[PDB]
Amino acid sequence: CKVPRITTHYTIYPRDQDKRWEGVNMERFAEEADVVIVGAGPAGLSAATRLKQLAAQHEKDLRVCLVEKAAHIGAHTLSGACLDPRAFEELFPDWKEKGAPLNTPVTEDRFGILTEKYRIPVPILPGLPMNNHGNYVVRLGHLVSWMGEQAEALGVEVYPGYAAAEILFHEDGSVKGIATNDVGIQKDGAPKTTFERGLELHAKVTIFAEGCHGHLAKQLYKKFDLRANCEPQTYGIGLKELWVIDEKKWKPGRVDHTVGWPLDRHTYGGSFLYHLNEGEPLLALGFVVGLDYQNPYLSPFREFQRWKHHPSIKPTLEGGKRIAYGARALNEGGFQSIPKLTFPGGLLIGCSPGFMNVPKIKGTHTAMKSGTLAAESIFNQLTSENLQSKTIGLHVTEYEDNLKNSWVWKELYSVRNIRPSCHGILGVYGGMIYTGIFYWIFRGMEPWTLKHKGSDSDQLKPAKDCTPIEYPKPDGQISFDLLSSVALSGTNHEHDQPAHLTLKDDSVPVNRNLSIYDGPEQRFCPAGVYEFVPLEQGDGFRLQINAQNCVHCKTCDIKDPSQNINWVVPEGGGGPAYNGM
Ligand SMILES: Cc1cc2nc3c(=O)[nH]c(=O)nc-3n(C[C@H](O)[C@H](O)[C@H](O)COP(=O)(O)OP(=O)(O)OC[C@H]3O[C@@H](n4cnc5c(N)ncnc54)[C@H](O)[C@@H]3O)c2cc1C
Ligand code: SF4
Repeated sequence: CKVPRITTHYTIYPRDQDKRWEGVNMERFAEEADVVIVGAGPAGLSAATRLKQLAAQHEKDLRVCLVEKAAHIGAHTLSGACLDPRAFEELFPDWKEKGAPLNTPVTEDRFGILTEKYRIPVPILPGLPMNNHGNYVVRLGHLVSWMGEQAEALGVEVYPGYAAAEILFHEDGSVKGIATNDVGIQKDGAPKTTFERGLELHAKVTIFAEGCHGHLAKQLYKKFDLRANCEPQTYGIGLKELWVIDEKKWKPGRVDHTVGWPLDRHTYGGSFLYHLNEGEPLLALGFVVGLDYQNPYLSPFREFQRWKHHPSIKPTLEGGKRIAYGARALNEGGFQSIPKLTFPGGLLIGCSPGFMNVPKIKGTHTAMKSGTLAAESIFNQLTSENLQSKTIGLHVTEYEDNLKNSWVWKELYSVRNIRPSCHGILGVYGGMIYTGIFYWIFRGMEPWTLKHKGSDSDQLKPAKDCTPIEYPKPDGQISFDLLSSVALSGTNHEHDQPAHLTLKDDSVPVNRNLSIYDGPEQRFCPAGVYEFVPLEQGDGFRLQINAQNCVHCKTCDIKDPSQNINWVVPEGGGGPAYNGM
């Protein structure tokens, strides 16, 4: 075999055009519901939950199906988790007696600027966006688990292990619903004796809650020109691990943040370190890097691992034990990047569209609120008559009206010029100055709205123009390698199936990427999926994709300079097995 025809997924090579599928029967069974939700995350659950609450209250019949990639609810949830109860309490005011895991109220807020050798404390005032009074630090994965339970209790039909891989359209052109991934296909594309076609879930309205950079929404944006009046979404990559530390250095309810070292003024990013108070002396810590970074030699992961060695942070994990690892991409575009949320037959909610309060690093509370509103507005239209036709799929335009008048809108508006102010000659340090001027003093009142530099993908410089970064070697106690890390994420997929990291053209990673940027996919991926392998013999290399290690963070679909990669879902159930991350 060859070069090696790295891509074989049906989305790029339709099996309706390859002979090997000549006699297979593609007939799918189908299920009818009123509302189908895609993604069992905080938003998707909020929507599902609220819809069944409304149904019960006015006692009417509502079938609500919720699909999820994860083997089980919460398995794919990754966050640091500092929660603003606002939307959650709205949905579950009775939460304290029903068991929800909000057990760590924030007690101390800290923030510092790091240099190679020192930590410079920054005062945090009562107006600023890094305040956390009345907020809780949680284990998002557990909370989501808890929510799924309530949902199930309310009568929501949850289907974990089922990934939506196809968008179903009606003949008029509106969304009819989705189809779950098929199963039983070999790495090469050929159907296995165990081939089975996925499920078809038809609804009047489909909710898309795929989170940050969902793959369905990605094609949804094109189909209905949803990004027509906004700037492209900009992202960051968040790396995280869980630690068990010395009870002596545990300070429950403390929330830490930092900026600076090991990053250079022009690379947006920082850490977060949260002391849980759920029983064990447990720490939730991480690092974020803005995927708008310029140097091809930069590695988010090596930066993270390198960060824990700062003399202000190392002592705290000194003699501790790391028990988990994971990564997820997050939104940073904020206000300027919110697209049109509705189209005939479906809605967008949560971080798929993007309601992230970047400076606060909070996107859970808004995510939930959007789910609440979505649910209310959809109930409002199935409970009425007044037909909007020639779109067999409803267009719940009222969802967007209501979202714009909620606190969500004004919250994101108020912090819209913070991230953008980081593109000055002072990089993020200038952004800090902006926060003290225009926000602490004017609470974001300024009569203008700054713009983003554009897509994160064209922000990379050619390798020959940059200097490579010399990262330390992991000591195996504070900093670890990539493979032990992937191991601690619990991620796994059936090996015999086409790689879900699809390529539009199998030649650009070697001709363009390795050539010009020196293969950045080998470093921006936090799970070592892409590697450039020497060729059997002659010269050059070949790209080897170890799809089995993918932790579904979506960073590659975002950062690839050649926008040649398109993340798609692998058989349902595959992926990380996160527990309380
Ligand atoms: C490092 C880091 C730190 C953070 N810290 C905070 C913090 O302190 N406070 C805060 O409020 N927020 C924080 N966030 C943000 C928070 O995690 C998100 O805004 C929030 O989870 C977004 O939620 P969502 O409901 O849209 O779904 P997500 O949690 O993004 O979940 C989407 C779900 O959909 C499933 N899914 C995706 N595509 C499909 C498909 N095709 N078919 C089926 N299922 C699918 C996924 O498996 C996933 O379970 C942080 C994020 C990161 C990465
Ligand atoms: S291959 Fe998977 S894990 Fe690696 S960056 Fe791309 S999405 Fe993230």
